[PDB]
Amino acid sequence: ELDLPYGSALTSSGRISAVTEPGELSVHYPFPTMDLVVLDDALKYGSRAAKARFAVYIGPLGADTAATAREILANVPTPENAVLLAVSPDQRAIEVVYGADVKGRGIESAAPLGVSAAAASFKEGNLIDGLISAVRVMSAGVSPA
Amino acid sequence: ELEARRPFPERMGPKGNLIYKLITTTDHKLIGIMYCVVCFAFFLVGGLMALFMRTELAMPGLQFLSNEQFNQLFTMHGTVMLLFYATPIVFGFANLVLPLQIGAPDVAFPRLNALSFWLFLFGALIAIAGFITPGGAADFGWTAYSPLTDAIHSPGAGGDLWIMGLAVGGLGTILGGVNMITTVVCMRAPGMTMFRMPIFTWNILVTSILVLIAFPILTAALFGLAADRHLGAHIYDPANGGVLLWQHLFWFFGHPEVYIIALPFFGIVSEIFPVFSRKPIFGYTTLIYATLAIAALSVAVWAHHMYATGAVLLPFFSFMTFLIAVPTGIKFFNWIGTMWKGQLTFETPMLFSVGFLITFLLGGLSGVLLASPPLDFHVTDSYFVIAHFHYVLFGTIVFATYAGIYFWFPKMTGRLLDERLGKLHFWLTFIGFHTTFLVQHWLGDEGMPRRYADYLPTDGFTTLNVISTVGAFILGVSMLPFVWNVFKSWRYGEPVTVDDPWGYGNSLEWATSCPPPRHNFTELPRIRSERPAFELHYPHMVERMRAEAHVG
Amino acid sequence: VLGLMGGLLQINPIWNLGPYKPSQVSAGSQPDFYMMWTEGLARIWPPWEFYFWHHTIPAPVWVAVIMGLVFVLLPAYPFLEKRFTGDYAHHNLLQRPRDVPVRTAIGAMAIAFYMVLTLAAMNDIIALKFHISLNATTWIGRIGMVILPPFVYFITYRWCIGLQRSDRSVLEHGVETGIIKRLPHGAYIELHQPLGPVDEHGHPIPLQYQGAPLPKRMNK
Amino acid sequence: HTGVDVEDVPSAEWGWSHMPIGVMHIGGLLSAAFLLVMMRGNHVGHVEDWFLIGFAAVIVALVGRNWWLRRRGWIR
Amino acid sequence: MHIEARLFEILTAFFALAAVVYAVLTAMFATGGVEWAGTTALVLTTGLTLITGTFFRFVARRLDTRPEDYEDAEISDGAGELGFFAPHSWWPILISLSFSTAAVGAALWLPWLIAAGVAFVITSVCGLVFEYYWGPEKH
Amino acid sequence: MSTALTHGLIGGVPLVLFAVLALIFLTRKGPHPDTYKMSDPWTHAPILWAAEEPREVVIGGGASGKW
Amino acid sequence: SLNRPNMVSVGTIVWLSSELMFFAGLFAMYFTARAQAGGAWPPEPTELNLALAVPVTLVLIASSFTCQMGVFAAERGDVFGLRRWYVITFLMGLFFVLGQGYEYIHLVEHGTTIPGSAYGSVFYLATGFHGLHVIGGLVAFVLLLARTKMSKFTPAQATAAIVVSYYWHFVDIVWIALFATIYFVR
Ligand code: HEA
Ligand code: HEA
Ligand SMILES: [Cu+2]
Ligand SMILES: [Cu+2]
Repeated sequence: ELDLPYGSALTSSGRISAVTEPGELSVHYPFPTMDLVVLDDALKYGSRAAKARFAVYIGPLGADTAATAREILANVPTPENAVLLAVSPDQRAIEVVYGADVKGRGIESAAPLGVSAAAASFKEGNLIDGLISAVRVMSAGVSPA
Repeated sequence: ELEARRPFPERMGPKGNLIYKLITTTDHKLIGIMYCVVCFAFFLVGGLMALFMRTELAMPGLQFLSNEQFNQLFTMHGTVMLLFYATPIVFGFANLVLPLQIGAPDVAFPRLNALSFWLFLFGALIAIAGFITPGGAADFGWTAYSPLTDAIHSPGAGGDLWIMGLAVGGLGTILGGVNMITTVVCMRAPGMTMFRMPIFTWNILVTSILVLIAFPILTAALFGLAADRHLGAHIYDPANGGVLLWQHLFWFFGHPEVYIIALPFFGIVSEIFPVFSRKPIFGYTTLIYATLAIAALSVAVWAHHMYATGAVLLPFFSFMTFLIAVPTGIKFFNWIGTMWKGQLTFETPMLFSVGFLITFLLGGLSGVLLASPPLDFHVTDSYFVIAHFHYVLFGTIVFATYAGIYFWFPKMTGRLLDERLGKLHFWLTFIGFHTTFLVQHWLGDEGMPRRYADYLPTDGFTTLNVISTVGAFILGVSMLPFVWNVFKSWRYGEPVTVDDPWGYGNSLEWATSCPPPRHNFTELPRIRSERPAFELHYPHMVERMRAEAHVG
Repeated sequence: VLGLMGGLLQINPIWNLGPYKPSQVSAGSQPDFYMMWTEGLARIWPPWEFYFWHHTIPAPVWVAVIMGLVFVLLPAYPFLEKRFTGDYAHHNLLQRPRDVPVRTAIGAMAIAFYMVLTLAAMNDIIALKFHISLNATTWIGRIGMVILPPFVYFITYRWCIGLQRSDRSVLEHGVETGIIKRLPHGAYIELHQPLGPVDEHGHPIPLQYQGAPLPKRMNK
Repeated sequence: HTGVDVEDVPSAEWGWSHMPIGVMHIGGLLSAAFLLVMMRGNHVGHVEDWFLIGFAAVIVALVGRNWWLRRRGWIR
Repeated sequence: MHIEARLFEILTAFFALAAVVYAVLTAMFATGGVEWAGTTALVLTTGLTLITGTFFRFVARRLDTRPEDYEDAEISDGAGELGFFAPHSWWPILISLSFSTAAVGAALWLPWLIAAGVAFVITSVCGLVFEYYWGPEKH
Repeated sequence: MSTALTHGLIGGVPLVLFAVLALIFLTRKGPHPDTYKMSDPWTHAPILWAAEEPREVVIGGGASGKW
Repeated sequence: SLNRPNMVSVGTIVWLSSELMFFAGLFAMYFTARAQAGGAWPPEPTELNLALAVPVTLVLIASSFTCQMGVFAAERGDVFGLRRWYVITFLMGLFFVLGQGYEYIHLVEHGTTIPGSAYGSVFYLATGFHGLHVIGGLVAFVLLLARTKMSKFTPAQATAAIVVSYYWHFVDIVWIALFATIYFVR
């Protein structure tokens, strides 16, 4: 039904079986590997200590930014217990969104701290580093319950 | 809409994730990984022995080694390189990719699989642990000829451990061959006929048959030798035909062995060429027939290793070797026709396969020259034979093993090895090999026999030994890029989220997740040819494949 | 059992020896096996002596000191462990060795040290029967005594954690039965067997660990 | 307990499951020192000194690697 | 199972022809007559391939086509239940260690060590064989 | 002949060859894309990353900012 | 799915072929050093007792038929006839082993030893390995009987019975060949 972009096939199950050209990659994140690994480790060890998922979004928010962020949070696995940080570098906009279960655990005192750290580190031009700093601060703020 | 991923996949795995799984596992993927790692460790040990030998061979005179030590060195080098690296790396690759290629969830006997692995490991350790004896390790040749291996001559305890370790490893190999034959015969997808299975699978089948022919007779001969050494058993007594009896039995075992360590690597390059030429394999049934003919002929030439004894029927064996030289040429022509008129790209596996082609061609030419008894009458037991079998052995096992590692690392780990490090590795290996083993032809042509610990300055051949030692040190330093690459790329390194990271792949292993799940498959495609994954990923091509196939 | 082995196996044949005399000796040594670790310590300890004003401290003083240190540290372990861990409660239920990895690794390390000392006591017998040099056996014991116990510790720790993870897998899924299906669209499944209730989708509901062993074979 | 995670050690609340890292670091250093001292008063021969220095260097390298990686954040 | 048996029969034909040719050409034209070693080896190589090909023929002549033997077959044809495949087991490494003990005892001539290794081999093979057949403890 | 020559060649040729081959090969560019600069527009597809660690739609709050 | 040809059967048959190659090695050893011994090649202190070698051969040939009766009983799923026929086969195999050992004792008492001559060497190395294979078969019989005792009878148990059956048949045929080669041809 879809495009199946030149190498993909729909199998006897719903799984797609894609391919890659012999020299190219299959990820294409415009950040260094030792940046992505530090972000992954921060994101994992903050969640393990706060007992809540942490999520990061970098695409556009070409609408009401808060409304778009709250529509985005719906795609996190367990959205009721999750904290999301969305950033638009085109609109220079930052948003943080909460969940129903993660409430009263130390969050309202941590979201502006995280926004402040993220903005402060974006003022130099370090996107991944600002994300890491914000996630560290927020995860150190939140408490398990 | 959106999908939740991670910034980077997990690097290592939780604490306590491997050790107990390693002791209790029964899955062929992990067993093949263990095969590969231990075989490469043994390769490093054998290469260290070879470096010591080269260092002594330069600069006439005995600088730091003794005669006994040099003898132990070439004995153990040959033993390790031939029986602790190549024969088990064959079954490593088999356990890695044969069930995925026939479409099975498992091997036939998963506990016999692990038994074979552990038997290999402990037999190799038993045979190597002769160096800690005051007499040293075995110091007769790798061939262990007739009266030199009794208890009068060679009375130490290293040869005993050698014999028993070889027996244990041979039992492991026999069990592995039985397992592979049964797996290919019984377990097979519900549409895959025997003339739709890959050439690698065909070659593993044939190699297992040869294993079952060759190894039991070596076990019998070794038990006879142990009976002699421990009970005075008159079996290899030269008062009988005991001197030639040993040679006949040993070479009947030993030539099928050098073919056992060649056909799976022929199969490896036969899998690799079509993917990077974007074309079908040229002469599928012809390659199958050539494999079968080589296998049949390989058990009837054994005595071309006995030309200079004056006790063999020369024309029979000479004609048989001249005959066996032909299907290899047919196979070469099929490999050339596969690449002919394609769209060639040269990544690391393709580069290594082309290097294999060149090196093995030169080695096979020197061998077919070696098959003439009047020429062997001069060039036997010299460095010409050493250069020959190093060309053929290196070209097949080293180059095809590296090509297969670079090919199937994504399929077994989910990561990609680096390409610049791989190109550096390849060029270092190529230059070092051709620097170390080319001048040895001339070296042995002017009189210089093999297994010589020392020579004189008034003899010739002193600059050529220096050149060969330079080349050997290049070959030694060529392993650091590869080891660093594997060590870095296992944990870091580009992830693979698709099937078939090398586009245009075949053989049903590129139609599953890149790290395959336990039981290897969540679905199967319709099997109409020997390129089921190709027809699955490119359905607009099946018509154009059936149409223009028999043009020629 | 004791009568059978006291009748069928010869032990301490004193007549093959003679009476003790200060001038004769034999290659025989090695007291009964429960005293062998002291003999091995005396064999592999290096000769470190001290000489100061008209006095002397020989090398076997080290052996005596290590022996007394072991004899002191053995009865003090409960108090040392309760001080370290801070656990002063009453206990009537036992622990499984896999659930206490640090203590299991400590015990494995101590057993490895004891086994090295016990093998070092039969230096000459080992060198004679297994063709190894006497100097080689001495140095092998001397180096193993320091490098083997921590290796055993590391391996024991990881092994206990692996056993725990095996238990957790069996608690999350069912017992693996060994039977494979083919699922007409070409998938291979393994047909687990649950120990408790299942959901509406058929997959078993995960259970909690309770300090008891879990079945791993279907026939048990 | 002083503390490990149940994602690292599943049965962390059933028994002693954590030993500090400084203990192991200084223990490795002391074992290296003992191996080095064990060649004082060298009796004739030097083949065993090579084994001594080899094992001491290997232990020091292991300890240093672990310390470095824990310091730069690639462990824990 | 036609192609497997055909393969083994081709091998049998070649091995038998080579065996008889070598035997005759050494009975004549050779130094001391028949060679008596390569002849025996070739004869029993023929016997090996013959046994295997005969078993395959006899199981094939009393069988109906399997889905892997059959082109134009669908994956839905092989749906069902395959046999039993052993999950995790620790008995192979114990069998290997027992065999290694016996082999060291045979290398260094130590009859007590050979006896201990044989006893260990018996015990570990029994462990392997009885693994999925022991019942619950009867108390 | 000329012990110094022999040892110099055997010890030095491999390292020089290693150095020149490394300078040729390891100084090239890999397939990894270049790091994105905030001065340029965001051209990549949308990115969503999660933690995966806590294992088994009513919003509870939020916050905003403009750098 | 059910892939009707049995898998353990195939594995056993191919391993039996390998063991045939092992005995090929032994036979080559024996046939060499007979072409060297001139004239009366079995030396004078060597005289073969045909009054002991034919009875044990008959007992082994009868073992083959009792084992075939056991597998016939196995194919119709009752365990007790299987147990009876296999106990009989075990007893006959033990009788063969004891006869061989007694003949060895009598042959060493006043003559051939391994270090004595070349004939004694080839003889003992060729027949003692066959004896070890018989002992392996006996151990296999015991293990199979215990496994049939310890659980419910199934087609897997029947397959185990069948594969042990033709292992025993292989051993009997190898003995026939060795006996005909050594005692009659000479
Ligand atoms: C994998 C390893 C391997 C391989 C593939 C081979 C392949 C061959 N070998 Fe070799 N050989 C060894 C490993 C190998 N060998 C070893 C290890 C020893 C000695 C061991 C020891 O003593 O320690 C040895 C020794 C050895 C000897 C005895 C030398 C001596 O001891 O004096 C002989 C002589 O008959 C021989 C012949 C051949 C022949 C005819 C081939 C053929 O397979 C090659 C034919 C293939 C070709 C590539 C031909 C190319 C085809 C075409 C392109 C058409 C060309 C047309 C013509 C020129 C006819 N080998
Ligand atoms: C697959 C088989 C195989 C392989 C791969 C090799 C690899 C090499 N061989 Fe060997 N060789 C044989 C099989 C093989 N050989 C056989 C069968 C004989 C005849 C035996 C007989 O006479 O009995 C022989 C004999 C032989 C001789 C003649 C000895 C004698 O007869 O006098 C020489 C010398 O020129 C030699 C050289 C080399 C070199 C330079 C390599 C290089 O390719 C290898 C260099 C590799 C490395 C240097 C590894 C790197 C080492 C390290 C980095 C050290 C690290 C240390 C540890 C990790 C422990 N070989
Ligand atoms: Cu050859
Ligand atoms: Cu020769």
